[PDB]
Amino acid sequence: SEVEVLKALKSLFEHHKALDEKVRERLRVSLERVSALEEELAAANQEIVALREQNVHI
Amino acid sequence: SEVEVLKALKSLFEHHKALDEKVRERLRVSLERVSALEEELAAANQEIVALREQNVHIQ
Amino acid sequence: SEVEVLKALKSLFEHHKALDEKVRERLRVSLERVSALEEELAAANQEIVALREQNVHIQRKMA
Amino acid sequence: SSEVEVLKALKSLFEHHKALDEKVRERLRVSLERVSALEEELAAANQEIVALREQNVHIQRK
Repeated sequence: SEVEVLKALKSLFEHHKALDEKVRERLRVSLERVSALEEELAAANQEIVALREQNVHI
Repeated sequence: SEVEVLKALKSLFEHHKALDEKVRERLRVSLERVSALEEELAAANQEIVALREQNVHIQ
Repeated sequence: SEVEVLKALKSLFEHHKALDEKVRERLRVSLERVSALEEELAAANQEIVALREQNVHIQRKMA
Repeated sequence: SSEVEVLKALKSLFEHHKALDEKVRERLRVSLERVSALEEELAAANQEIVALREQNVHIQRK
């Protein structure tokens, strides 16, 4: 039936669209996490140097 | 025609499947990178408090 | 692109519908025409029988 | 539903539409030819009516 097939197709496309957004939502959150962690790790490694050199002085 | 509509519909489905797989792999790679960075940061923070502990004693 | 293909499909369906209706109408007109003609032909054949029966009657009278 | 199943349904929908279409178009073909055939038969019957009517009036006077 026409209406039946058309319904099933629009159903599929919407199901696909929602899953796709879900994955791009996870991907987005992940790539933000990499940048945040790179920045934190940079600061941590700078702190390790300062603390090490402080101990050799003190 | 009937053929052109069927062709376009099949092409659409194929493209979506392939694109989804491509995005998911990008995601898999990124999640692994997050995991690696988390481990590195945990190691760095462990070293930091260890260094702070040494300082406490020297002081 | 999903939206355009669904519109294309709906349009094909509506086109098929319109064309089916046109041909169906042609068929209805032609079947009615056949029916009118079969009616006229049946009546003509009845007149032929009546005339042949009348001419048999006349020839009996004569013989 | 799955993509394969929906496409199979669609392909089925199309093939069935044409099955009924070309059968309607064929009914129309036979019917148009039937109209022509009946026009010839009716013309022949009217001619026979004329011949018989003429013969009828004649033998009546004979």
